[PDB]
Amino acid sequence: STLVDELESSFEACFASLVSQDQEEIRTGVDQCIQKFLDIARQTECFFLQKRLQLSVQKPEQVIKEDVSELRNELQRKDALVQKHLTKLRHWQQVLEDI
Amino acid sequence: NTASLCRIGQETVQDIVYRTMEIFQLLRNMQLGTYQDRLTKLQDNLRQLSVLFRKLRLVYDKCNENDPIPVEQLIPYVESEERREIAEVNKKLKQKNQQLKQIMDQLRNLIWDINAMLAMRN
Amino acid sequence: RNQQLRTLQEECDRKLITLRDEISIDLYELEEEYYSSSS
Amino acid sequence: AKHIFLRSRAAATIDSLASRIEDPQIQAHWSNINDVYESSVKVLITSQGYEQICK
Amino acid sequence: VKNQIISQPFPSLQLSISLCHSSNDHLYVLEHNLHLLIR
Repeated sequence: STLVDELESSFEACFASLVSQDQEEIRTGVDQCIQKFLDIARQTECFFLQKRLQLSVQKPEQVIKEDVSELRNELQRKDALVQKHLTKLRHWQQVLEDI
Repeated sequence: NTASLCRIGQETVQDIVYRTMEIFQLLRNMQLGTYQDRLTKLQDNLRQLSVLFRKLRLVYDKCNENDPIPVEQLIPYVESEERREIAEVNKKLKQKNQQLKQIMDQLRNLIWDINAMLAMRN
Repeated sequence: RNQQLRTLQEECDRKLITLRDEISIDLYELEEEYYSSSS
Repeated sequence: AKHIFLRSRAAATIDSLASRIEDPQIQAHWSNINDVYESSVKVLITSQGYEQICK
Repeated sequence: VKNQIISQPFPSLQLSISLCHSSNDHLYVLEHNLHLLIR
């Protein structure tokens, strides 16, 4: 709940080392902001691991929608290059009759 | 569909994280007319950072608009016509992969012909 | 007649070098196009 | 002749690897400059999704 | 035999070299290189 907020709370803490108005505070300040910030980020991954595994197992259709979505986008980019390749194939035609 | 939105949210979180390291990488290059270009660059970078912040807030609301069902249903315990389209196009894309495979094999024969040309050209 | 034909020899060598390089670029482009698909 | 035949045999092995095993992915690349006897080729068998990590 | 060098380098490989005397399947790279070898 509100996990962006404590995530973005550590954002301005990352500016605490940067903005203000003997080195040991700096090494700590740039550390514990970041280590909690990677803490606050990796759990969102596991939260996202939770949320789309929920969508993975509660319904099988959003799995196969995105499976079609990745292959169609592969289907275009496959077709995107082959007649590009063919037009390119037409390119070394006249490049080679120059002699 | 909503799983794609959760993937988009994850990738935008990665986008902000990469944005953070690229800001720290860019700002560390300057210490004390070359100064104007770096500050204009960082101003554009923080403008795009603010745009990315607001768009991740938008997609965070978009992914959080729909969740009732909680976690711990997710652990895998041991105890319609779109599928026809998937089954028919899987072997078509495999056949396309093989059709380009013979073509690139012919090009392999061509490049094994051409590498011996410069090998004993002199 | 020796250097006159050697100039054409080197011109054709440069032409085949450019064709080989351009071709090889096309081959690698096709390869990474196939790798762009999930295969 | 042995060099050409051995390159063809290596190509046959890598084509058997490609056709038989498409699971992680297969990549074969060859040096654009070659010797008359010895060559140098690059073979890559890396997983489908996260190749940039497993270096 | 008369113009036929039948060679068996490997136990599972054999090749024929022929003086095709027309008196008027094949690989060209070997003899094309051999011209430069004798040159």
